[PDB]
Amino acid sequence: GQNIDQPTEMTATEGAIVQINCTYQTSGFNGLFWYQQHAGEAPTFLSYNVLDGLEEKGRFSSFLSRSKGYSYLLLKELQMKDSASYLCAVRNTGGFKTIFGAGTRLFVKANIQNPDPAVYQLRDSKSSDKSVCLFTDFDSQTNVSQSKDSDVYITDKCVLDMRSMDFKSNSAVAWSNKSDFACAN
Amino acid sequence: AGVTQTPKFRVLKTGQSMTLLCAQDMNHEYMYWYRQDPGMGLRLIHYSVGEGTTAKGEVPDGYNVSRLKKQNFLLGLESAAPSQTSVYFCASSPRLAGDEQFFGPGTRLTVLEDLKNVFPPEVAVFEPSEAEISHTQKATLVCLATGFYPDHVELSWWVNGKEVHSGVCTDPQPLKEQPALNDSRYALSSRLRVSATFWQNPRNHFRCQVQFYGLSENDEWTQDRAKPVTQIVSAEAWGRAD
Amino acid sequence: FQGPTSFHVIQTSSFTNSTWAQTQGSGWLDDLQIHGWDSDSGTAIFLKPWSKGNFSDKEVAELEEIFRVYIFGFAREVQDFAGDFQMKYPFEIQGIAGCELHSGGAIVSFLRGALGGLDFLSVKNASCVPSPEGGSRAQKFCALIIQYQGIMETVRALLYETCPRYLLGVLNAGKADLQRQVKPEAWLSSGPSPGPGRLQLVCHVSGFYPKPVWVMWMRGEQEQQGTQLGDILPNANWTWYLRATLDVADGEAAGLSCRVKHSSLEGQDIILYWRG
Amino acid sequence: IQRTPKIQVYSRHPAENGKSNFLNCYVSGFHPSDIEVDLLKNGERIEKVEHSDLSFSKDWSFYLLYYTEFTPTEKDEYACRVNHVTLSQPKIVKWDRD
Ligand SMILES: CCCCCCCCCCCCCCCCCCC[C@@H](O)[C@@H](CCCCCCCCCCCCCC)C(=O)OC[C@H]1O[C@@H](O)[C@H](O)[C@@H](O)[C@@H]1O
Ligand SMILES: *[C@@H]1O[C@H](CO)[C@@H](O)[C@H](O)[C@H]1NC(C)=O
Ligand SMILES: *[C@@H]1O[C@H](CO)[C@@H](O)[C@H](O)[C@H]1NC(C)=O
Ligand SMILES: *[C@@H]1O[C@H](CO)[C@@H](O)[C@H](O)[C@H]1NC(C)=O
Ligand SMILES: [Cl-]
Ligand SMILES: [Cl-]
Ligand SMILES: [Cl-]
Ligand SMILES: [Cl-]
Ligand SMILES: [Cs+]
Ligand code: NA
Ligand code: NA
Repeated sequence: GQNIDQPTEMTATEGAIVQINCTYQTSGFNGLFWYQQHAGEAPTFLSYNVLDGLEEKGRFSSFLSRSKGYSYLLLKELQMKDSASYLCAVRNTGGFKTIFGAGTRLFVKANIQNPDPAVYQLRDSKSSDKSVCLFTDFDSQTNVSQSKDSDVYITDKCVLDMRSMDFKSNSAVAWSNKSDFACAN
Repeated sequence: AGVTQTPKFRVLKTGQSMTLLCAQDMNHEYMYWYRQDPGMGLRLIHYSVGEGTTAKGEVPDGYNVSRLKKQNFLLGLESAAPSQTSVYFCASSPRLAGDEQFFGPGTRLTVLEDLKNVFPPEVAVFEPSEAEISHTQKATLVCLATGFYPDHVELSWWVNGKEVHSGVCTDPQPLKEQPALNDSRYALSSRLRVSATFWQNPRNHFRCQVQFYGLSENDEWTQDRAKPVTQIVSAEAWGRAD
Repeated sequence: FQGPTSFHVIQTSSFTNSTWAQTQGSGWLDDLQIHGWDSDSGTAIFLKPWSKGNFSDKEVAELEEIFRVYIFGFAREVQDFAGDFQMKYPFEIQGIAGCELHSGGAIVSFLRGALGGLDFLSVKNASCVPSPEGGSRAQKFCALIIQYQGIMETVRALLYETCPRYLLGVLNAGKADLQRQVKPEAWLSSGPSPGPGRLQLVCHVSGFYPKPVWVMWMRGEQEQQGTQLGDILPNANWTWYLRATLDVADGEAAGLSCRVKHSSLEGQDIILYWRG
Repeated sequence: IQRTPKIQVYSRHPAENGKSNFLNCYVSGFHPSDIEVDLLKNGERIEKVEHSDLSFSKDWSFYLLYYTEFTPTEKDEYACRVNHVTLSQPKIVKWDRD
């Protein structure tokens, strides 16, 4: 197994079901593997399929079809922690060498039951006229204006989890290196 | 994590030499060395099926490998090139019933023509807005690491001398200050949400730590500014009831 | 077509004790050796120029690696599992795996394992089949290997995918030597007397290829049923030797001849009349 | 079960004094594989002797071929000495030139 094709990107809503499809071409099949890789950590083993078809473990399922040369990875009752790259691999005969696919970057959209968007100004602890802006508690959106001015920098949306309090909040940080700047822009 | 990788990050000059160490304490016979580039994906450099033997992968140029002990597989660059700028992952699996490749944390390598573009980060902690506390009854602290090159940082929040993970959100993709430029310095932000009453306590100490990886002691620096060595840049803040 | 119709690799793993183990490998075309195996380097020795036969050097290196990894791995795993399988040092493990081209076109693959001098296992449709001679140990072995599906996939891929296209390729690559016709060298001699007043009529036939031959003692057209045929003993440079004997009296010797029938003779057989 | 080896000595060409020939010693039907085989010239071991790689028959019984170039004479007698675990003392099979 050497030729592996799978989607580049996939976007899904939290709590839904996702299916990552993988089509392969072998000159000698020895097993199909699925690996999970977070940004920017190492690849984690997810499943192994040597025969057709379905294999289950937790919220994840993995099906193989050697006859029709394809495999799919099912993600039941999706969570925020599942937002990672999913590698489809095919092992060569026999054992040692494994060929990895390009991967599927899975983007999980947070589902907020209490979305109250607001912008807050955060002043520096030490100790001048330097300050940052914080857009928080919003849902999908995605970001009402991103990097408007040349000197204004706006970061990507970050999904917070207080764990002990069980609170999910989406936030973005904004700042300008040049003296006075309003949070409105 | 049962597979160790040394170092975690490394910056080199075009022509320098380095050696990556992969240690495993699982008594695994088969060991591998991979390199991850933007998809592309994982490309095998070299692999070892035993203590003595070693074999070439997809891209074995111009890498050297050695296996002297069943627990250690060493990758070696003898003359670094900007093409070898990649994230290196080593992996191990047993001779029987494996079926599973155990990967190391990874090594982010950056080969530059001249080490004069290297810069440490500038860290500052921003105290939460009283508007957020009066509304949500929760306070959010914001860490900000600016002007660092390359993207060799490790942002960590520390509350009362102990590392915290709950309510911590560090940017997965570090921002670029100059998107037009290639040798542009990077920017990174993190968030720490705590209860209003927790921030209200003036005895509670908050500190975000940024572990930067830069120049080595062996590397020469001939500039009128501090050597951008592997250091830690911190920023702290105390709580307040008003 | 004449000559060999099957390719197979043989393995002979000799286990002296829990620390010493020696493996002997070689590739064959029926009775003709075309490959050797250097256990020191873990590489193949190509005895004939066409031993690689239509296969790329990459695929040969790929195959050599699979054998290298297996030979060491198996020897080492047998030593670790020797206690559980109630093994008594010393012992010898034999293996034969290959494929054969039959009349009609079908290429049938095979794998057979042995412990001692008796049969142990066989692979039938990519599955471990234990032989009755192996007993409970073979039943325990096949029950364990079925759990390692990937090992059976490597066995399946090499037997049913790689071997058939290799066999076809090597039969064409070496047809100049395999389909070759060598005329036999035949001579008569007298052996030890089988009783007083009796002679030993010996008919030697040497240096013939292919292996199928026909040797008989004749009194004109009459086939003497007393013709004691020997074994087709091998020679170097890929040739064969056969000896056909006959116990007869001194008077019976006159009028007798030795008829030799071979594919290289092109109809006209070798008839050697007895002379005193 | 252990199997006892079958030794067969023969020549590639008919026995002719003065003319060069090849003496073969085909040791077969034995188990285990470990065996000591030597070609003899008037009792003494021949140094330059070529031998085939180890192989076995359908019944797993091993077979080996020991051969060397020789010039036969009426005075010289040739034999094949074989020693196996199934033999109390090494078996010597004299080459009958017929
Ligand atoms: C030019 C001439 C060329 C000729 C070409 C013709 C070739 C055709 C000839 C036929 C060749 C047949 C040889 C069969 C041997 C193949 C086995 C390779 C093993 C490596 O594969 C294997 C090496 C580990 C050694 C363990 C030995 C297990 C004993 C089982 C083998 C007996 C055979 C099964 C019979 C029931 C590996 O590395 O295991 C690692 C992993 O492999 C996965 O597959 C498995 O799922 C995991 O459990 C293992 O951990
Ligand atoms: C195993 O056999 C070999 C000789 O064939 C010998 O070198 C070695 O010492 C033996 N090992 C033990 C533990 O007896
Ligand atoms: C069994 O034997 C033959 C040849 O491969 C074939 O009819 C059949 O597909 C085989 N496979 C299975 C799973 O029975
Ligand atoms: C070798 O010969 C066979 C049959 O003619 C064919 O299937 C095969 O493609 C050839 N090449 C290789 C590399 O196997
Ligand atoms: Cl027993
Ligand atoms: Cl056949
Ligand atoms: Cl039994
Ligand atoms: Cl001589
Ligand atoms: Cs879970
Ligand atoms: Na914590
Ligand atoms: Na006879």
